[PDB]
Amino acid sequence: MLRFLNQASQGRGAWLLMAFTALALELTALWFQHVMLLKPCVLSIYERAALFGVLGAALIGAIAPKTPLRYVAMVIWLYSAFRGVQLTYEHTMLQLYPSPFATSDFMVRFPEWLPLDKWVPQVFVASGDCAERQWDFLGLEMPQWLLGIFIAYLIVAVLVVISQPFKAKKRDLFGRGHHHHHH
Ligand SMILES: COC1=C(OC)C(=O)C(C/C=C(\C)CCC=C(C)C)=C(C)C1=O
Repeated sequence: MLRFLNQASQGRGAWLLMAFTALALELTALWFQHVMLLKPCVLSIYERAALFGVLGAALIGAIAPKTPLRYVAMVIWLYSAFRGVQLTYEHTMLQLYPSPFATSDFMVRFPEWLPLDKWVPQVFVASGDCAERQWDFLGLEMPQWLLGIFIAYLIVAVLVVISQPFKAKKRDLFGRGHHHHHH
């Protein structure tokens, strides 16, 4: 069973399938705002960057997931594993445990050395308050659910990376043809 997982993963079709998934989610939402005139927040962008970044990594790793490239693409996959998950909880703690508007919060201050936000404010500029609820499933906010899918992706890499057959293979199964004339 596991042996196949490494096979289905080493397949491009599968890789392309993972891309469409994150896309079907990023797009489906990009329409909800254009329909319900929703107002994105600072945190929302952070979440979008976490996945948006991974999405790319999936397209880069799918270039040769059979070569050392693994650790090369896993650089972004893992980075989001500990940091993405370690930061998500913090965001959930606030929502589940708010607090006076003392911390003070407003427009996000983009960096002056990373033209990634400044040169691209179209998908970085924040507008509204963070932690607000725009829509939920089964009574849960998107941020929470997305976290559910967020960990799944992180686990897929950890397993797809360790899949390394190491060196203790098996060559082939025992008893292939044996006694069977007419080849
Ligand atoms: C204000 O409206 C919203 C947006 O403006 C279009 C967003 O961009 C995003 C970010 C979208 C993400 C993280 C993926 C969507 C899928 C899930 C399961 C969250 C969210 C959450 C949102 O609420």
